[PDB]
Amino acid sequence: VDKFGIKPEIHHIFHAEPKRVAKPIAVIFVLIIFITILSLIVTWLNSCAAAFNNIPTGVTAVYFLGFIATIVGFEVIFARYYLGTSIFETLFSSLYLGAPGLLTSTKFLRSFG
Amino acid sequence: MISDEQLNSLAITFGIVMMTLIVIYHAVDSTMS
Amino acid sequence: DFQETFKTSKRAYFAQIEKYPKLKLIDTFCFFLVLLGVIQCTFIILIRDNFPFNAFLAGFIICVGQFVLLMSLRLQLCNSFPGISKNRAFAEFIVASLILHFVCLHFIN
Amino acid sequence: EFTKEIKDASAGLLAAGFIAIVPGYISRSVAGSYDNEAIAITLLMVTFMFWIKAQKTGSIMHATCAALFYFYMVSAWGGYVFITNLIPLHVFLLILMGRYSSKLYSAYTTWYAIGTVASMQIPFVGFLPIRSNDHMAALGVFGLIQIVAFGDFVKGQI
Amino acid sequence: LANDEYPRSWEISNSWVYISAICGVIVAWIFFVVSFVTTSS
Ligand SMILES: *[C@@H]1O[C@H](CO)[C@@H](O[C@@H]2O[C@H](CO)[C@@H](O[C@@H]3O[C@H](CO[C@H]4O[C@H](CO)[C@@H](O)[C@H](O)[C@@H]4O)[C@@H](O)[C@H](O[C@H]4O[C@H](CO)[C@@H](O)[C@H](O)[C@@H]4O[C@H]4O[C@H](CO)[C@@H](O)[C@H](O)[C@@H]4O[C@H]4O[C@H](CO)[C@@H](O)[C@H](O)[C@@H]4O)[C@@H]3O)[C@H](O)[C@H]2NC(C)=O)[C@H](O)[C@H]1NC(C)=O
Ligand SMILES: CCCCC/C=C\C/C=C\CCCCCCCC(=O)O[C@H](COC(=O)CCCCCCCCCCCCCCC)COP(=O)([O-])OCC[N+](C)(C)C
Ligand SMILES: CCCCC/C=C\C/C=C\CCCCCCCC(=O)O[C@H](COC(=O)CCCCCCCCCCCCCCC)COP(=O)([O-])OCC[N+](C)(C)C
Ligand SMILES: C[C@H]1CC[C@]2(OC1)O[C@H]1[C@H](O)[C@@H]3[C@H]4CC[C@@H]5C[C@H](O[C@H]6O[C@@H](CO)[C@H](O)[C@@H](O)[C@@H]6O)[C@@H](O)C[C@@]5(C)[C@@H]4CC[C@@]3(C)[C@@H]1[C@H]2C
Ligand SMILES: C[C@H]1CC[C@]2(OC1)O[C@H]1[C@H](O)[C@@H]3[C@H]4CC[C@@H]5C[C@H](O[C@H]6O[C@@H](CO)[C@H](O)[C@@H](O)[C@@H]6O)[C@@H](O)C[C@@]5(C)[C@@H]4CC[C@@]3(C)[C@@H]1[C@H]2C
Ligand SMILES: C[C@H]1CC[C@]2(OC1)O[C@H]1[C@H](O)[C@@H]3[C@H]4CC[C@@H]5C[C@H](O[C@H]6O[C@@H](CO)[C@H](O)[C@@H](O)[C@@H]6O)[C@@H](O)C[C@@]5(C)[C@@H]4CC[C@@]3(C)[C@@H]1[C@H]2C
Ligand SMILES: C[C@H]1CC[C@]2(OC1)O[C@H]1[C@H](O)[C@@H]3[C@H]4CC[C@@H]5C[C@H](O[C@H]6O[C@@H](CO)[C@H](O)[C@@H](O)[C@@H]6O)[C@@H](O)C[C@@]5(C)[C@@H]4CC[C@@]3(C)[C@@H]1[C@H]2C
Ligand SMILES: C[C@H]1CC[C@]2(OC1)O[C@H]1[C@H](O)[C@@H]3[C@H]4CC[C@@H]5C[C@H](O[C@H]6O[C@@H](CO)[C@H](O)[C@@H](O)[C@@H]6O)[C@@H](O)C[C@@]5(C)[C@@H]4CC[C@@]3(C)[C@@H]1[C@H]2C
Ligand SMILES: C[C@H]1CC[C@]2(OC1)O[C@H]1[C@H](O)[C@@H]3[C@H]4CC[C@@H]5C[C@H](O[C@H]6O[C@@H](CO)[C@H](O)[C@@H](O)[C@@H]6O)[C@@H](O)C[C@@]5(C)[C@@H]4CC[C@@]3(C)[C@@H]1[C@H]2C
Ligand SMILES: [Mn+2]
Repeated sequence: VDKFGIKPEIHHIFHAEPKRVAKPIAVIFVLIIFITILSLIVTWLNSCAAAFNNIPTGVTAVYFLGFIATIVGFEVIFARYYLGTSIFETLFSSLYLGAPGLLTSTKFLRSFG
Repeated sequence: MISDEQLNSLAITFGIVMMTLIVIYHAVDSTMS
Repeated sequence: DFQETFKTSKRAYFAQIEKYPKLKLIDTFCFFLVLLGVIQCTFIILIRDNFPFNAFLAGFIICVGQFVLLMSLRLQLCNSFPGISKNRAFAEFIVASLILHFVCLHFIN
Repeated sequence: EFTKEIKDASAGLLAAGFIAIVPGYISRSVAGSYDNEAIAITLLMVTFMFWIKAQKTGSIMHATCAALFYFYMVSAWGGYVFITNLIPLHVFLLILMGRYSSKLYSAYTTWYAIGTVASMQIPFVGFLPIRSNDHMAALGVFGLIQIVAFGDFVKGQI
Repeated sequence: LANDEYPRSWEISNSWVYISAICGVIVAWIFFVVSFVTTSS
């Protein structure tokens, strides 16, 4: 009776996509982390750990600002990589920031330390 | 183009020169220091 | 037994740390970098799931790597290595930290 | 460079002359041989060089360079696992001989952290550095070197 | 499925805890660098 009649239907059976945690518990843990970071910053400031005493002045100041800009800058670049920016644009912005940023940072560290 | 025997001679000459010059360098480094 | 040793160690630490502010800074940072880690582990245990495993690994490895880099910085600041000054240890720490940040941002997708 | 790190520059020149024309390496790097080893044997050596410079100086920068070229080798060839097992063993041996120092902590911890987080980005490797046996030595030595380090500080009191 | 066809990290509620940690760490690191260079021993 094979080779001749009609064959029954077949339907694929798909697997299960992973379950995701309910949003309130994740929100609670994000609040925990935010409180922890606020704790860290206030702990630093309350103690004399960070006292902002050796602030550069004069010409060294601008070098300081260049060092700060290079540091924040790279971070910003990475954030934009996290948002969707390509890897080639990331490497090009990294080179453009890293040449003069490296010069300014080396000069700051060589003149203030 | 270059032949096969010619490339063999060239490789052997490069090797011999390199070994002779590393021996001379070692003799000058060991003797003068 | 060990009580006297622990008390002497506490006096020594409180001395050193209030004689050098930077070692305080580092210490504080490291402690909280432990806290965060603990928190993340707590979450993974409580929800009893590891759906995005790369995200957990990134969030955990960033903390442990920042901790170990801060510890290397502290070792080089308390007693410097022969051919490496304190400025060069600080700059090496900055470079390594930036590289770790980039890799952990790529990991989490 | 590696042999200059071992003995001196004359020995390094001898080693370079040897490895330039030795047949054991030429067998798999002849013009036309376009296999994974054509580059791997290079990266390997470079990695080792940096690691040596990282182990005896204590530099964080040299450990970072070693980790970056270790990532290059992981991305280029499957025998990277050799390095993943050789660098810990070294450290482990230095612990048993009584030769622990802060430079060892710096170098090995920096290398392990950066190279491990970076070697998981190759989709063919993936989560193997944390779930496989040929990667469990390194992680083990990453824990031991903590217990030693802390313990060393305690030894300073008593 | 390609690599850029999966859901992004900010869309899975589970990853929210792990992004926050990383984000907080980076901000703290920036502050630490500044506070390190502007303090005197
Ligand atoms: C490496 O290469 C090798 C060789 O090339 C690859 O090996 C091949 O792998 C195939 C699977 O991908 C495999 O094919 C399967 O074989 C199964 C076993 O068959 C044997 O046993 C049965 C008795 O159980 C005999 O009848 C049969 O003749 C064989 O001797 C079968 O069970 C599979 O059949 C199912 O799938 C085909 C098509 O996918 C359907 O036509 C068939 O009707 C079955 O469909 C059921 O299951 C699917 C899900 O699998 C459902 O979607 C579907 O709706 C059906 O579900 C109903 O039935 C199930 C019970 O089966 C029930 O639980 C459910 O509730 C529903 O009622 C299939 O034929 C090859 O044999 C194998 N070849 C060799 C030589 O080994 C290997 O994959 C490669 N590796 C890789 C790629 O990584
Ligand atoms: C202070 C300096 C800071 C910079 C540090 C620089 C490097 C850090 C060192 C190692 C980091 C490793 C992780 C980065 C991987 C980037 C690849 C990438 O980019 O592939 C990605 C994705 O494919 C992959 O994952 C596959 C893995 C790729 C394997 C690596 C290729 C082998 C090449 C080896 C090196 C060759 C040397 C050059 C040739 C001589 C494409 O991204 P996308 O274009 O879709 O952008 C979108 C950005 N989303 C995704 C975040 C939104
Ligand atoms: C950094 C250190 C690097 C050390 C060196 C590295 C590698 C070299 C070692 C071995 C390579 C062996 C190559 C074999 C040659 C195969 C082709 C062949 O056999 O050419 C030969 C010819 O040759 C020659 O007359 C060349 C004579 C002198 C050449 C000029 C000096 C070379 C300078 C090199 C750099 C130049 C750049 C200057 C920038 C400052 C066959 O010509 P043909 O009959 O096919 O031409 C077609 C027929 N016409 C002639 C009518 C067109
Ligand atoms: C690098 C570190 C620092 C930066 C950061 O941490 C890691 O990484 C950031 C991400 O970029 C996150 C944003 C992603 C985009 C997302 C858009 C949503 O809205 C869209 O929703 C679509 C469908 O619903 C509509 O089609 C659209 O039109 C509509 O814009 C919005 O609700 C939330 C938002 C903005 C995410 C917030 C948190 C961010 C900024 C994260 C930061 C904390
Ligand atoms: C002193 C401070 C000054 C402010 C700042 O720090 C230093 O420096 C700013 C930068 O200029 C950033 C912007 C870059 C351009 C970027 C284009 C995006 O478009 C994307 O939208 C995604 C979906 O949301 C798509 O997936 C992607 O493909 C698509 O590229 C847009 O959304 C966000 C935007 C404007 C960045 C926001 C963060 C900014 C303002 C940064 C601040 C933190
Ligand atoms: C500084 C670096 C750059 C320069 C270089 O590396 C070191 O050093 C060069 C050498 O000088 C090599 C030549 C040697 C002479 C040899 C003669 C053959 O000449 C044929 O043609 C007629 C000629 O009278 C006859 O018939 C026969 O002698 C013969 O058949 C010719 O085939 C090959 C040739 C020219 C070599 C080629 C490679 C060279 C240029 C080498 C370069 C790679
Ligand atoms: C500071 C420098 C300056 C001086 C120099 O270095 C030091 O000192 C010279 C040597 O005299 C070298 C020659 C030795 C003889 C050797 C014969 C080979 O010919 C056949 O020898 C048979 C034997 O068994 C094989 O069976 C065959 O296979 C093989 O072809 C030939 O290939 C290479 C050749 C000529 C060497 C080349 C380099 C020389 C000239 C060297 C100079 C560059
Ligand atoms: C102290 C040591 C010893 C104990 C241990 O390490 C630390 O701690 C264990 C964890 O519990 C780990 C598992 C969690 C679940 C996780 C699911 C992943 O699945 C992903 O698979 C991708 C395909 O590439 C998909 O794309 C993604 O969607 C999908 O999430 C899988 O890859 C890895 C796996 C199984 C973890 C690794 C092994 C375990 C058991 C670890 C041990 C080795
Ligand atoms: C102390 C440090 C650590 C904490 C942190 O830095 C400072 O500050 C955190 C913020 O709290 C950020 C979260 C805000 C809530 C936000 C909800 C979004 O979901 C949207 O989704 C859209 C599509 O449906 C819907 O339209 C919208 O309504 C819906 O809100 C989600 O994308 C991103 C998420 C979870 C942010 C992640 C990064 C966090 C934790 C940031 C860290 C970097
Ligand atoms: Mn092969």
